[PDB]
Amino acid sequence: PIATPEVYAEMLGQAKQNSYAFPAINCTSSETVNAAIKGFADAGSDGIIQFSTGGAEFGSGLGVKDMVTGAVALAEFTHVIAAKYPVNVALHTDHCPKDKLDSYVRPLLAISAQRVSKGGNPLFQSHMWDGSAVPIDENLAIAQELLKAAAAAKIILEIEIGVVGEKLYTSPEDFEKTIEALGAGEHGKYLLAATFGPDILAQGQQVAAAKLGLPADAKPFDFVFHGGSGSLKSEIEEALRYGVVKMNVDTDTQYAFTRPIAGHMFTNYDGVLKVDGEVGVKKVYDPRSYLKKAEASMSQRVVQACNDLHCAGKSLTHHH
Amino acid sequence: PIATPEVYAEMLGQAKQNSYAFPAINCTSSETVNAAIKGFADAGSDGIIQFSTGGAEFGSGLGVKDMVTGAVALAEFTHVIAAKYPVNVALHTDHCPKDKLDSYVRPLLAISAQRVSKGGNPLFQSHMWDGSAVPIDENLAIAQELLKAAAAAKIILEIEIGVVGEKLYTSPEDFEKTIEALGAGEHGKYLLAATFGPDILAQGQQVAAAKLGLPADAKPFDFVFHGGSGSLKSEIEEALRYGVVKMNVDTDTQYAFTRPIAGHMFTNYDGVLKVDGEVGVKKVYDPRSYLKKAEASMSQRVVQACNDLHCAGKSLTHHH
Amino acid sequence: PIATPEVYAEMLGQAKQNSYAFPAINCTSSETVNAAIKGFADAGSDGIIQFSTGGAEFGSGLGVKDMVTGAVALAEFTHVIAAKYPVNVALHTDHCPKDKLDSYVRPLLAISAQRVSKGGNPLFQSHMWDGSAVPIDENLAIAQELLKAAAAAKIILEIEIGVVGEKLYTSPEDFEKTIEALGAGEHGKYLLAATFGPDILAQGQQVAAAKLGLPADAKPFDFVFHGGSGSLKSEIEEALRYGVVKMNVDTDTQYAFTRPIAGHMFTNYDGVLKVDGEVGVKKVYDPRSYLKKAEASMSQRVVQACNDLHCAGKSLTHHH
Amino acid sequence: PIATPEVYAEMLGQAKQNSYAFPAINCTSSETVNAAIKGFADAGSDGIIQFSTGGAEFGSGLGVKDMVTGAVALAEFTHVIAAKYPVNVALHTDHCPKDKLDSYVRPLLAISAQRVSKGGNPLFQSHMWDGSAVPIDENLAIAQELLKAAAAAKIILEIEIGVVGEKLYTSPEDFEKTIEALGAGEHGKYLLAATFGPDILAQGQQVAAAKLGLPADAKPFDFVFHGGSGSLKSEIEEALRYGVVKMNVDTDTQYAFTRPIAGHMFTNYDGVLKVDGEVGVKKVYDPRSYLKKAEASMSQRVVQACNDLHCAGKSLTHHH
Ligand SMILES: O=C(O)c1ccc2cccc(O)c2n1
Ligand SMILES: O=C(O)c1ccc2cccc(O)c2n1
Ligand SMILES: O=C(O)c1ccc2cccc(O)c2n1
Ligand SMILES: O=C(O)c1ccc2cccc(O)c2n1
Ligand SMILES: [Zn+2]
Ligand SMILES: [Zn+2]
Ligand SMILES: [Zn+2]
Ligand SMILES: [Zn+2]
Ligand SMILES: [Zn+2]
Ligand SMILES: [Zn+2]
Ligand SMILES: [Zn+2]
Ligand SMILES: [Zn+2]
Repeated sequence: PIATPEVYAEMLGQAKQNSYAFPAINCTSSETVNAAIKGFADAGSDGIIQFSTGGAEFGSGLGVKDMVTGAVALAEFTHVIAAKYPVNVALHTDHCPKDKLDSYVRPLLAISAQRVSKGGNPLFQSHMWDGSAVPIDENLAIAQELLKAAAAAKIILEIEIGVVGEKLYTSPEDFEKTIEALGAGEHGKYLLAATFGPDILAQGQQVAAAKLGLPADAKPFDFVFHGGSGSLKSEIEEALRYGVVKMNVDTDTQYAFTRPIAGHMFTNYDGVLKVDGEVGVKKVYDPRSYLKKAEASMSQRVVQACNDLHCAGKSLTHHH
Repeated sequence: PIATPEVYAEMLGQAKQNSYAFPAINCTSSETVNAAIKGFADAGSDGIIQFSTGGAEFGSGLGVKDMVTGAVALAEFTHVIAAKYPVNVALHTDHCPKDKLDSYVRPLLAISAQRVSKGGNPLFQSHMWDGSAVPIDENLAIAQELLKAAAAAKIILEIEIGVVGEKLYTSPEDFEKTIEALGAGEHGKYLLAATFGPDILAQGQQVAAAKLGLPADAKPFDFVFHGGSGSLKSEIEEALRYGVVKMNVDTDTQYAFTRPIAGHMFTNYDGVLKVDGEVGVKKVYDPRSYLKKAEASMSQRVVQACNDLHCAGKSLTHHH
Repeated sequence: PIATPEVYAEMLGQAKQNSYAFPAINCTSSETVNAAIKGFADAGSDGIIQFSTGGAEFGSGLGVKDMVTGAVALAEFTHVIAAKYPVNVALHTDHCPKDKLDSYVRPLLAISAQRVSKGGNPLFQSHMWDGSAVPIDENLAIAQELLKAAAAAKIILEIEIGVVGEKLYTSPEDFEKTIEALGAGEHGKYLLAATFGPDILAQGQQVAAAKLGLPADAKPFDFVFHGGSGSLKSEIEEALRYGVVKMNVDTDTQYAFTRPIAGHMFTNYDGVLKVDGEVGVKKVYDPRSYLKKAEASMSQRVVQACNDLHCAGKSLTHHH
Repeated sequence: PIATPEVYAEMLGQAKQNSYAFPAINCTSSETVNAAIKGFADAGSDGIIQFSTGGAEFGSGLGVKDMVTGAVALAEFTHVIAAKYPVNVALHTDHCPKDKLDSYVRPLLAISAQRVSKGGNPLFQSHMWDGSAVPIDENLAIAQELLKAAAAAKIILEIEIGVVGEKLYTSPEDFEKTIEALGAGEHGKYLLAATFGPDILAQGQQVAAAKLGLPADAKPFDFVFHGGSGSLKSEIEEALRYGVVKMNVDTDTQYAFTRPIAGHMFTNYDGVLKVDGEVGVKKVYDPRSYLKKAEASMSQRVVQACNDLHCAGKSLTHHH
């Protein structure tokens, strides 16, 4: 099923408590959503599906090019599919900068608040506010008002703190301001972006622990691993140790999805093309023929991600 | 928007009255649904989107393979998208034989009846019952009970009468039995499948007209043109003359969709593949890169279909 | 074997006498020479192999780029191969304009004159002088001195008369000047270029016949059909009627040669490329694997040419 | 130029004396011969071109399939080309087992003996007798009679001693029998095959040195490195130390030759194929278009080979 806000919070809490993480797979279509969920299920894992601003726009079609429409349409598709699987699937929106809040995250929040007001659950279970391009205080000011709105709609907020230089530098004062402005979850759960290539996360936890009068080994922050494509399956290990509960994946699953399509076109070149006055071969230019292969291949890469992140076999539905 | 049952009936009535038809495009995904709707809109046309049993199964993903799930999920996606366009889009299910009624058309009907009972509109606006493999009397017996259920859920029924030998032969008695069992629309609108390669349709109308005590030039039947891929844009003309209001399209739009994907893989062979120890090129193995081209190309072929069928420029929203 | 000057003259005389023609296949390599000869042999036909200035330069290799070297090297290769076949193969050089006579046709002539002076036969059996870019009188002046040199080395000269506008226009006076300057073969055999798209050849023969005091149906000229790629196998018929004894072929055999190579690369994409850290498949990146297919395919197209030109089955060796 | 027997012996002596080696490039065509020679020349190096039994058969064309014809035809081509370069090119035949001596090496030897008897030089400068499949004594018996014939035609003999298990094991007694039967060059120079993956060569030299009453560091054998594709450019170093004067290369140059052809077909897919009723693009299905790229790429790999083997910059023509 789709993760209810309650099981989503439980997923993240359990991951944090046991030093594992969920892959958060960028999806852009019915096929990629299907590959991602099947991958979670094959790994006996819960998981996260996320739509970027570009993915949402793509999802809405060339005739619309509206992020909200694309995200809503893909979310509604995903709700139907996920109900048929015995793992929990959370829906998320990726990087939304200041100039796109009004045309992406805010209208999506409003849709979920409307649903919650009628006794429903939100359409998405988390949204990312990416304020990295603005000064920290403005970043956290926006974050605070978004966090209140999100919490009230039963939605977790992801944020990104510090400066982008690609890698994300975050100072000890940035970590402190974040705890100060947002608290430690008691005003609504939130996730904090981070990159690697690592002890910065460790320092972030210690800084926050000190601020909160907590033992020096406490991990107040739930971290989100960005930019980890093909990363050292040892950096991943270390990332997990410092409280990463979510690792974003796109590049790796894109290659996995496209790879068999490429192979299909080459081996079936004279079926997918009308060559030398011939009429091609319907069975191989049928989009389902290569897109099933794309799906299965992406699902396999998602299974690998669940194993690398150690969430495989740990779905909260305990379907074993 | 999605066609309400009322505007769908109006669409078909207008087409019949003015000797034009709508293409009914097989779709299997978010991308293909997007291409189809954009095509209707670019042609200023209303249109029909249909899911085959195989397309629905594909739509549900390899991890589910459930026709109802796939059709529902794609329908929900399509409802969101279609609301953003100023043309009317009807949703349809294609060929459902006897052995699949219980796992496709019947559960879908029940979903729509539930929606209608709550004062809503049906999820789909038409369903096809393909009884061509059974004797005509059994075919029409099933058709009658399905027609009653469909009409009560504000859904139009498509049926296929006669024997498949590919082409569809339908005798004058088959046409007569059909009018006798089903009436002429007063017990619920229905569509009748037909093939070409043509005067058979003409004879069908005359036979039905005689039965109904109507003038010899009346056209009681609304016909559905099956198997018309790449057909003589002159057979199409003649088809229109005999009351075809819906022409099914799949092969042509499949080739249009796949063609640029093929071209993308070839020209970007060393970007979509990691070659000679290189790491490929993310920008071209990003599925959106070639799938946007696929979408645009399918939309173009759909525009052509609207022009060939003369529904281009005639959307009932009169957005000109 | 290679055509001796005597059998080459006999070949052309027989073709002219019986209204058939030989294809003259542009070749650029050992593989293309092999495909051409095998094609002649499979059709039980004599034939002509010709090297363009560009083909000769290509034949000499990127490190040399010398037309004479390339033509000589390919000719020597061809002498060895042709001795193993029971058909006669003539060697020819294609289009040589004024500015290239000193670096192509003239040095080649000198090589053959040297061989003849030692009691041998010439290396090539014909050479083309293409003077179409200069005024007719200069064209024929050069032609006359070249014809004397060629005849003395037992070589037939091909020339091109008239203006290029692509198609070749040749006036009745041009035909007359040609007979006047060169005679009708008694001062050395020569071939006259022509194009189609046809009665111009007919007029040329009548004009020459009148000049020579011959019956109105005589055909003094041996014509060479240039620019006939994919031509109407009815234009070919008419061409034959007017004294075409040689039809130049390049485009058609290029496509035939390349076509299976293309197919080989696509179907073996992950063998001819090292993909995803794999090492490729030696058996399919072995140049012989696809080049054998290229050869066989070009030979087939050459067989077709022999049949279209009616020289198939008529080799002067009468190996049946 | 082509290496005269005298400069070929000088090449090998110099290489041995200075611990370098020549690549011996398998070639199968005019294009591959051109790429190899251009590669030697670009590296300022002498080099060896060799024809395998399969390469020779391929060279003769599908219509002939005769090893002698193919080798002779390619050799004659190569004589013309090599005269235009300021490096020395030796011609060689690769692996000829017992059952093919009568249809490959022996007739080729006879051709060269005929040339030498008329005061000419041999057509080939070395031939390989591969007796590895027969018992050592039979191997060396054949080798002795072949060596006498070769020496008398001014040809160097390559032999292969020991058992194939792929790698070549050669015992100390095998090395001793070889020196005993053949001497150390005073009865005609010969080359001895060897593989790596290395001290076996060292032991071979010591064994031969002992037999000949030579200092323990003498290197009586001229070794030929077989099976060294992509080998450790450190094994190559060690190979050189033990008296390897010739390293056979095929796989590496095959991949280099084919690689750009593959790329050409993919990027020009709709030019090399007639697609969607189009007629293709002559400029890219012209075999010269991709074969020039193949040639240049193979030449580059040959330059690399000359550098790895340290013969680059050491051509005996001292054209600097
Ligand atoms: O793919 C990403 O989301 C990604 C990639 C690189 C990054 C560098 C710094 C901060 C981020 O959020 C980054 N994010
Ligand atoms: O594509 C089709 O739906 C199709 C194709 C061929 C047919 C022949 C007879 C009856 C049909 O419904 C047919 N339908
Ligand atoms: O391929 C050719 O040789 C060719 C092609 C087109 C021509 C047009 C006029 C005259 C020629 O020799 C021509 N030749
Ligand atoms: O490519 C070759 O010539 C080759 C390859 C592998 C071998 C193994 C043992 C002996 C040889 O001559 C070998 N030769
Ligand atoms: Zn990021
Ligand atoms: Zn459990
Ligand atoms: Zn049908
Ligand atoms: Zn209007
Ligand atoms: Zn021409
Ligand atoms: Zn005969
Ligand atoms: Zn070997
Ligand atoms: Zn020097």
